Amino acid sequence: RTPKIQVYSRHPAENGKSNFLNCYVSGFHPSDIEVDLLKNGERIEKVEHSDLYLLYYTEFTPTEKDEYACRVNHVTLSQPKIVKWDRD
Amino acid sequence: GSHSMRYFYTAMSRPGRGEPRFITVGYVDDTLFVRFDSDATSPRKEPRAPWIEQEGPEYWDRETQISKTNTQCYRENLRTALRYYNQSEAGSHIIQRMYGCDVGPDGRLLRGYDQYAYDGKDYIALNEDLSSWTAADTAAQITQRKWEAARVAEQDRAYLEGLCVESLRRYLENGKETLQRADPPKTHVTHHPISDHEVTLRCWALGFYPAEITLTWQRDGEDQTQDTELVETRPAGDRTFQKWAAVVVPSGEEQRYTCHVQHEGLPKPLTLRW
Amino acid sequence: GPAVIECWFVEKRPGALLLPPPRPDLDPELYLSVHDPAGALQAAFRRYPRGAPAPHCEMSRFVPLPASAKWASGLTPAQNCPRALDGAWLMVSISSPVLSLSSLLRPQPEPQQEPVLITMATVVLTVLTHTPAPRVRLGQDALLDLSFAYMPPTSEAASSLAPGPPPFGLEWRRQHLGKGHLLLAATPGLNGQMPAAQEGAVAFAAWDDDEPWGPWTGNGTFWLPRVQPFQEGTYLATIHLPYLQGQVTLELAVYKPPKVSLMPATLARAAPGEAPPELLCLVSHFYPSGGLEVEWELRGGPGGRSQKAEGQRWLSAGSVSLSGHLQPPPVTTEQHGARYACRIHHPSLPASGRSAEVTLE
Repeated sequence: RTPKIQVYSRHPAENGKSNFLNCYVSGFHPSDIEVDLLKNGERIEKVEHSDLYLLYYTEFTPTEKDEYACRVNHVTLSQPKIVKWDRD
Repeated sequence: GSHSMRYFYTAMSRPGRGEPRFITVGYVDDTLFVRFDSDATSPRKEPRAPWIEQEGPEYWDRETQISKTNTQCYRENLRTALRYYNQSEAGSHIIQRMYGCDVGPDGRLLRGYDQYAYDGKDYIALNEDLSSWTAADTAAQITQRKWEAARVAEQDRAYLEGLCVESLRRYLENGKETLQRADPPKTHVTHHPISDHEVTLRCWALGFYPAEITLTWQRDGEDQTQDTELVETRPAGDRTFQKWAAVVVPSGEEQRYTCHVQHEGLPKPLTLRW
Repeated sequence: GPAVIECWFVEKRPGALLLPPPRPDLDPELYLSVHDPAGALQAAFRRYPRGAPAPHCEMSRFVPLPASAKWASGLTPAQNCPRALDGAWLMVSISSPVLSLSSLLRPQPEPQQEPVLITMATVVLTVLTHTPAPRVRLGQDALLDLSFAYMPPTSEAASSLAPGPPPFGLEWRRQHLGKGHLLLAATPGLNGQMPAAQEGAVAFAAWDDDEPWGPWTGNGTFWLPRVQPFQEGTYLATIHLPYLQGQVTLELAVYKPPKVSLMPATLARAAPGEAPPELLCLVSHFYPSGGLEVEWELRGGPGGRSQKAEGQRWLSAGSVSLSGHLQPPPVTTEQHGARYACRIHHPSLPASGRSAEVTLE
């Protein structure tokens, strides 16, 4: 099973203010999966997971040139998968 | 009521990150009463539900040793699969298994599920009469010939004729606050944006335990399947089986379409619009 | 069909079947020249696409295991193995998108051959289907092909007070992916209790003739009534004889094409020097979510139909009815009444995937 990975927000994103960045991964086995986040290609800290597949989330301040991404590494993935930042 | 008890195994190869991982859980009703993980500091059958915690320690330690025995045996099974499946050790392929007992309203056994699955595709299964097998293709045919010269069918038949019945009745005694084990789904509807002019609507049904559930859509009273996405029953990963059916429809006709669930956990083919 | 059929052996070991060139390294007990009294295997690989790529072959051994079904009591009214069924038993299973084969053989102890070093076998049970993957239309009955052949024991004839072709059984186990059950199980020619009929399906299963001592070929074509995509998937067809049984696999899928939706479809003006509104792109059924490609293109200016569009885009990924979004940039003096296009590549769709458009001003 390959995971479904939707990278969205909590509110319509604007430039200059803060918002949520939420990587929703679901539908696969096992429970442990290497789900990380990138800022400009660099592995960020602060990435949440749900309680006892489900939503991962964090907060940020979207800007103009800065770029985020969600890195996913599941055992079916021979190599990780980089889901790009998406606002609209 | 018609009850069911399920144990779930899941083996997988993971080269470069160690050895093939193995995971096991146990479900009565929608209640997870025991977990397991080979990637644990102490891969013990751990307590989860506040009613299984009163069982004899012999059960716990025996099931934990059974978990490790199945870890070894299904690592060997992953090996023998990878050997004559024309696949590489640089990749990783997952195998899963679900086995348990289904009983009627009086606790009398209906039958026993014991089905595998390989890389999402189904593998092999045991029939209701417990005297035949159902395979998928040439290699699953090899495994069916192996276990047809080895009667796992009659094994599980005489097993559920003694062990699963006692265990399920004892677990019913551990919690009489629910008489629902053959899980009906837990449903809702997702909206997906096509802006002001149209919408995508998905009727989701998750949480349940079986797999054969006839999910249909009806316009007014007309069955319209040409525009619907009825993807296969994909579990969640926490052993709460899921499914949904969607449509990109214009912003208007969505009301004419109604979701329909045929299942035996649900007392009837219920109509849905959430 | 092809001249030789190379094959593997486990329960790996390479081997071959011949329906000869020198083969010294292959085990003389693993290279088989097949004898065919009934011509089923021979004239069935004759009416076979010769030159087709290597199908899926597998060889193994077998011992006459009676059917565990209690209704099968009647074909085996005595728990003794026949005398003419001694020696070795080989079972060969072949699969291809044209025909599926399951054959039983009884070779010889010594592979010594005076001409060229090769081995002789003989087919006692042949099973061949020419419908390995039907595709029936929703709301119509389904027919399935399945032929077999049983050669009598060439020796045992001076003791059988009941000569002629004995009865046989046909069993189709079917459908309900995520579970399993049995649809057909009948041994025509025996006054015995037959099981019930699920859904009401039957099969034409009998002999083609009634010649008493020669070989025998039999028909066993399955027939299901009005089908429904809740029966799609896989099924298994087995032919049974006293102590003997041979099974093959069949698959079935249904076809339903998708339709498009692209909003905003038609709009009004958008003053020059202004970014057009949030445009969207959605698809109906496409599953799962691996290998999906998303493209956003400006179609209404210079640069052909393959430009990295300006402005902001939006992709994403128990499946997906994806909703791609797009915020185009302000317009220039070259994109009056222009258009924007979105392209989705998914393995289930054609190599072009699915395109949608949105008109601007």
